[PDB]
Amino acid sequence: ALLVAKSAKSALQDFNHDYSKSWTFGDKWDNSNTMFETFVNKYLFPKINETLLIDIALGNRFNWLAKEQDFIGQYSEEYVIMDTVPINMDLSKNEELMLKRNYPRMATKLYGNGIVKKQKFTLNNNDTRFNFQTLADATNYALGVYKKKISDINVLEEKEMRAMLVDYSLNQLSETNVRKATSKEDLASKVFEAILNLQNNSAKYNEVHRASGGAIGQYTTVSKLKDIVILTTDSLKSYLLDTKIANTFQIAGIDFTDHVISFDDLGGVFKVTKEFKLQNQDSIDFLRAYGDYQSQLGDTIPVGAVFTYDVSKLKEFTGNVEEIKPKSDLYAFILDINSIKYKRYTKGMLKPPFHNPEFDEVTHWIHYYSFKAISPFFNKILITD
Amino acid sequence: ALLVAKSAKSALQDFNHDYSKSWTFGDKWDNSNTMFETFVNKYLFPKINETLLIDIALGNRFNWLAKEQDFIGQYSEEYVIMDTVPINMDLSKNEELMLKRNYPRMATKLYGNGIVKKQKFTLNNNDTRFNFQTLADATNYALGVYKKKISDINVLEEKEMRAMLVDYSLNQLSETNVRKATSKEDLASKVFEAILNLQNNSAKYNEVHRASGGAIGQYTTVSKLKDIVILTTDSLKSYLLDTKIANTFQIAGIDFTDHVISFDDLGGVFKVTKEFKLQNQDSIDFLRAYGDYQSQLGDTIPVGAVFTYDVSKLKEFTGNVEEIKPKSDLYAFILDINSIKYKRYTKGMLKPPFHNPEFDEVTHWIHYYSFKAISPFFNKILITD
Amino acid sequence: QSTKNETALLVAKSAKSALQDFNHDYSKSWTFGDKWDNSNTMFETFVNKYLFPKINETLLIDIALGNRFNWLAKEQDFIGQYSEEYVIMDTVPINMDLSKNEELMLKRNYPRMATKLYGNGIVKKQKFTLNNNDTRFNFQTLADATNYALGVYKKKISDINVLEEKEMRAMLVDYSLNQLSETNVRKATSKEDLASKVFEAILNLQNNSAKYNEVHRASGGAIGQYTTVSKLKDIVILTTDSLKSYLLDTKIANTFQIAGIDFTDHVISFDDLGGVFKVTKEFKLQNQDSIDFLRAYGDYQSQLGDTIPVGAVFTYDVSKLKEFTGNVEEIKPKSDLYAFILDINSIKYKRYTKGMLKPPFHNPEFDEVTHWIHYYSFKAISPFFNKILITD
Amino acid sequence: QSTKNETALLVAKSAKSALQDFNHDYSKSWTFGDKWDNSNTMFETFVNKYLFPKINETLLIDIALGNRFNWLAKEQDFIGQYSEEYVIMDTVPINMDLSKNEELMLKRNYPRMATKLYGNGIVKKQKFTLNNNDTRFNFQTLADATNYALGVYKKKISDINVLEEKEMRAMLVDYSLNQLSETNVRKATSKEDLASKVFEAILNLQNNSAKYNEVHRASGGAIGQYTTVSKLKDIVILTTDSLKSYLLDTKIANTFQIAGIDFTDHVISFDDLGGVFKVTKEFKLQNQDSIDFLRAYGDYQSQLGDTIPVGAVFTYDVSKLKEFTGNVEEIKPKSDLYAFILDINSIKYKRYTKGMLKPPFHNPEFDEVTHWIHYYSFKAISPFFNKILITDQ
Amino acid sequence: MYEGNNMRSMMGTSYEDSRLNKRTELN
Amino acid sequence: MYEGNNMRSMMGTSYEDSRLNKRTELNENMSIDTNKSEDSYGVQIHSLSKQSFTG
Amino acid sequence: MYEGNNMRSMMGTSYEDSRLNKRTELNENMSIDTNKSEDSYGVQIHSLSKQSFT
Amino acid sequence: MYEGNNMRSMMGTSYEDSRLNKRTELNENMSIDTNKSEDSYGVQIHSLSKQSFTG
Repeated sequence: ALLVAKSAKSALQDFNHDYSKSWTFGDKWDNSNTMFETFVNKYLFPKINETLLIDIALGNRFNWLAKEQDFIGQYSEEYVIMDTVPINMDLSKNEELMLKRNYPRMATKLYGNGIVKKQKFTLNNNDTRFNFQTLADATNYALGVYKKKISDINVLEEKEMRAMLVDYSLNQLSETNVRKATSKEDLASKVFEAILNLQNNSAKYNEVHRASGGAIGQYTTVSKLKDIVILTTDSLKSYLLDTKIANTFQIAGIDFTDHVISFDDLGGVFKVTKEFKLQNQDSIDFLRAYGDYQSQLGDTIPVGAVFTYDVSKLKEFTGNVEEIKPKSDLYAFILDINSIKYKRYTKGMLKPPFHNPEFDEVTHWIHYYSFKAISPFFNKILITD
Repeated sequence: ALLVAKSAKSALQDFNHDYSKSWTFGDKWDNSNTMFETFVNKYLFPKINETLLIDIALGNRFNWLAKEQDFIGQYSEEYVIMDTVPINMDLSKNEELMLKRNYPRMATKLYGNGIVKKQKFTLNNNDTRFNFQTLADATNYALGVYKKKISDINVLEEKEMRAMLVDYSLNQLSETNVRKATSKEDLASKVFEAILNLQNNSAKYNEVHRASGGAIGQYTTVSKLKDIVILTTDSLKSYLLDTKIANTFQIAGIDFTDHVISFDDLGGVFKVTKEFKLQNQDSIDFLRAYGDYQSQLGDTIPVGAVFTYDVSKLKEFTGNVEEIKPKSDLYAFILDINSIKYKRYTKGMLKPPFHNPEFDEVTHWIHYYSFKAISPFFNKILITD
Repeated sequence: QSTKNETALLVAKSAKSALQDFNHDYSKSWTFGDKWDNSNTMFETFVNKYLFPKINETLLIDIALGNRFNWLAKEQDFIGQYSEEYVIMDTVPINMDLSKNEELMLKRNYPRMATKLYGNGIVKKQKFTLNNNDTRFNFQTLADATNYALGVYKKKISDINVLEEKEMRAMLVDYSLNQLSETNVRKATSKEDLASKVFEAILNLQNNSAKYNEVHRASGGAIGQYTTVSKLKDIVILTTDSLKSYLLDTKIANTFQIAGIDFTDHVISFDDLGGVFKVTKEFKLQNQDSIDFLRAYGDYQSQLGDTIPVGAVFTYDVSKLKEFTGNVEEIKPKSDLYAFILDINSIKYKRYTKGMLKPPFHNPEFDEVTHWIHYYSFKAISPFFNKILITD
Repeated sequence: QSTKNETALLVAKSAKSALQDFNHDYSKSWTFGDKWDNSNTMFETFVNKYLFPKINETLLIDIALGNRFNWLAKEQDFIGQYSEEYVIMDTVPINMDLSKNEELMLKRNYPRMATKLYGNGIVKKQKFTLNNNDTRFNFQTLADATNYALGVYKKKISDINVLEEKEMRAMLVDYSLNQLSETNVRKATSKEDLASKVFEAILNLQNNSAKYNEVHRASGGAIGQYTTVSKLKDIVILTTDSLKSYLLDTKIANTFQIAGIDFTDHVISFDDLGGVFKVTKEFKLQNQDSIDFLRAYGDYQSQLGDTIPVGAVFTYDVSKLKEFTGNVEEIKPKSDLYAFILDINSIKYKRYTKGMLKPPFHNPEFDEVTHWIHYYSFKAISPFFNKILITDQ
Repeated sequence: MYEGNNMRSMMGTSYEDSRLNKRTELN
Repeated sequence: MYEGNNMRSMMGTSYEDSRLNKRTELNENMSIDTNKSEDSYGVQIHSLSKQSFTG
Repeated sequence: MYEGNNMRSMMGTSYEDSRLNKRTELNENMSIDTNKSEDSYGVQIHSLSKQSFT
Repeated sequence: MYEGNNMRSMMGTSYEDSRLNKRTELNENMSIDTNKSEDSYGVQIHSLSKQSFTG
């Protein structure tokens, strides 16, 4: 038959079997009915010119929030003193009222630990040399794998931060924070209106009813406009740049678009609703297409799990994943930072390699501890449909 | 069957009975099947490392109005001189017209008193030591409770100064000062016309007919525009800053937004009609979480009381509690700033503490007197629907 | 609304008082005292229910109330009475007719003219009597009584000033309505129409126009013409406050080439420029409540039976009385859409304020001091300058 | 009778008088002269019977009339019109016992404050008119005219004292007859019985007792007690002269006077208490004879048709006139055996004499200036001191 | 408290009370 | 013109126009200071300063 | 004599004969300057001057 | 040309020219310098003096 369809002469047969051919005599290369067909010479091997490695370094958009910890201990807490409005003086009460106790009450929301993340990659020495015509291309490959792992860390971390902010905006804050808009010319006067609602003494805009000792009672606070950030889509920031700023004369007071973090798409992540177990093998191949080398069949996925990639189309995960996202693209979450608790420990990050000299492939690991939480003690307004 | 469910071991049981276990043998800690689960070491007590205490001080925006009186006597009295036009001389009348009497007539209004307000708090010396791991955090706690007790005085004196202006707009200030806007666009021109009207000599625009002797005769006065304040909501000032000020060429001169005080909502303060008695303990528990330590299940509430928090949703307050709130969302209450009077008495406002050295729990008190009224002898225009 | 409270019945007894002691020739001369009880009253406190309540604070608002016309005041001498001014009317050139006879040289063509005789002004008077006996029963500090005696005096000058501006405003509006031509008036249709007819009425005052003045109401100018211009540094526009507010928030705030066409430097404005009344048909005073309403505005000298002449000026809201209806008409424009664009130096205004604070008269029978304030104010409008009215 | 005397016909010729030159707008201008004769009449000397009789001296008799209660007069500043006063009620000290609830240390105890509120006084006036052309005709020196103009003014000062003394002794009798409770009122039978009751009721004072003040008719002194003491230097008995001449005429007055107090000066007495009359029914003035009668006592302002309120005082005898009878009663003690023993601090009396010389109105048409004297006098009586009334009623 | 034109004509001096010169004659 | 006794008690100096004092007022300004809405385009409040109004 | 306080207002200073202001004087001389016909002879007429009024 | 006398007290110089004294055109301005409506734009009142016009 044809030469290129004969797998018996391939290089894989000399590296999966333990005994192979010591010598070779050549072969009978002819490209008369292949895709490698030249008009003049039918008896030459196809020559390739270039191999360009497209490599892009990717950012984070949240590197300024990253404070570096020591990774010791596991709990940390935050508490406030609740409001105590002054009451009118009564003079008909009993005279023993001064001996009665009146303690101040706390709020005390308690935070757990972060989770240690991990990724690895294998660099081979005897199979990788069969591609990569020069050694400089092989060293560029070995560097590009590492620089892709670091960009994977950054993209994963940014997407998890965005997921945390959208997941806090939904289903966690109150009814007096959600303000309804109806269009794209709306949610631009209500965002300008809701800025300098955070700058009034008001107990409506925090979430101390989700704190421990603050189920009944109020807590007043204020913001400063050097702490107010807005989280929208590119649709709203595009609207603000081409209509609200471009069609006003006195723009010299009210341009707030240096506080607007805009994202490309506000959903790519998933939360487990019901705990389950893995049974399908294409589910395993699809999970480890994205680098999940750990998981085999029969493993447990808990309830608070985040997947970061599009995984709702599996036979196991249907009815379990969530796709936390805004529903209809009209979305503006006006934070007040000092709320985003965000800590990361990356000093024992590059682990020493493992050499494995019988297969002769070096294996690297990257570990980093990251804590992502959010404080309920600051003014927050969410504007949606 | 766990350790943490057995409350007969805790620190409360040593401070619950007059005799207790005088020595310690130990407690046999393990964190298996608890919230405090750790993978490697199953027998170490969980370590916390941070204790943060978010604390924000809050302002008043009516502090320059706050005069400091002496707080003696009860009533304050305020009056003017009515107008008296020059008349023509005629030489035909009798010369005993020369010894005739033209007394100057006036118009007064009498004001009552303010209220002495009060808040207390108890700091402990033996139980509060158990909650902190260094004394600097305990002194931070004892300072943060005091700064909180000042900040909610400031928040309360902001709320019940905007409430009295809204109450004076809605239930007093008769129809001859109330101008009717139709939408949000023409209100911002009615304000501009009214600011020009308040600077002419005019017998109108004031409430001398609401005074004691101003029912007959006339009284003319002016304003300055260094004495005029406009009290609006947020949906009006934000509208001014993003639509009218933005869409005007040649604005340099006609911007009045250095005299606009805005708020989130002008209704967050409630009143009482049809006086009642506190008859439900589940509502007194709601009152306890705002600092009211005085109330019991026998107390009546009179027909002028204010609350400044959401009290109308309770089982008992319905049908008896009305909200001081503009019903129109088009509210621009143009004042003369001399018409407000707001004088404090903050001299002996830190009482000497009662120490109570059996429990070693000191107690502090804070007492301030605050008078709030509005003069009728100044120019006022209200713009609603 | 009936009250049987003992403190309320104590206050309700009008026989005990400062009033019946100061009305009669003989009165009670000692006091046994009254049991004052604050219980179940407005004056109730919780610890001590038997004292009379206290004042700590007594204010007296003072507002100064300027004039907006006293750059037109020429301080005169107040001697003589009749002033007079004149112009020389225009005579157009004629053709040289050489067919006429040669003794046409000997006939005299005298220059003809038009005068206007003015006359006197009005000596205006107001007084106030301060008491030493019963004013001191109030005013729990001597400083409060001195503040009161000064605040009355400072109020008298303030309602001299607001009176003079009411009379100047009324003079200009009453002159705009009654004494004018047919050429001078215009008819606007709305506010955006009047805001441009004002802009095209300026550029009409400063042409060589034989119209736009009222020399046909002068003494010799019934037949003939007289041409007058203005300089635009002398034009006054008298409007309401709605017109100026509309200009400043719409027309000035919604044009791009504003750099030349802004006339709001020349606009005086009023919130409501009708409040002053006149007389027709020459009534007199006969009702009691009418002069009781007149006493509240300071007019002390009117008695019953005093007659009011056919052009007197009342300056406060006066048309609701029983006598004055039909005989008293208000100086006001009928539309609140109004602009009177007149040339300044057509308003002569010569008041005289030298012998103004006359020495008092202590009246020690009643222990009181009456102070008088006298001034002579002459206000008039010359018929020899350009004027345009824009109204409905 | 009648006399055909040459001098008396010249004296009684009223057509030559100075009054003819001042009650007609045209009159005599030059004087011819008169033949004055002192023959066979009065003014007749033995030598030179043709000279006009000449005055040795003229003498303005001016008696300095004094208000007996002048040392009680405080002076205020005539500011406001309501004076009030208040005491603190008794709280008797109690025993302590070491076996109590021991949270009664927290309990309260307020003072109790009996008060009373007082009204105002009244401003009183009087005027006099002195001219410059007609009253010079009868003084023959400048010094006698200046002494006359001074003595008229000092008389206008002295009748203020007469008015205030008679007014306050009317106040103290109207009080004891119509206001005082029948707990302070002791009742006598005869004169010696009343004397013994007065001399034991002086000594009933100087005692820490709550029985003798009318604190029960203060504003807040109904329940509880208020204890008053009084020294002897502020006890004043008000009675009559016929009864002061009997109280002093006892041996107890002698032992009071010897080595002690001036008991002749603590007993204030008058002939019969009251020439002051009140008004019970609101009447009016109708008769010209009553107007002339009121003009005789300096009351110049009242005319016909003026009404008089209920409670007005008069200070002189009015009750003989045609329309005062029935409407006007007298402040006079019933059954004139009478004594009212008061503490002198109970008379709340203050004046305002600051600026009581108002500047004169000249009236240069007749050249007769006029001076006014305005003053404010507040008369009241306080319930917080010991008072006893002793009568036969 | 404010003076302005305080010492004006005779009434503004009459309230700042004047001439305690004459009193009554016993004490 | 003929002097004689011109320095006189009240009237000889009353035709000489006694004393110009207390001119009527525009120190309390109007149309330059009031009748005014030509304030600046300035960024923020607190130019108000509520005074005591005794005098 | 009778001392008192006779330094008093206008009548206290009017009985000592207040200051003599006007003298109602003959200065427009009568019967020493006027009431004469003692002009003698002369050369002729009109030394007569007609003065102006005030 | 024809000289002769060229001298009579009138009609020699009157045929030549009489001296120009008056020139009747624009010295009191109209439609070039005055007839203005291009004034400035600022703070607004009181440039309005009033003359006595006695000359």
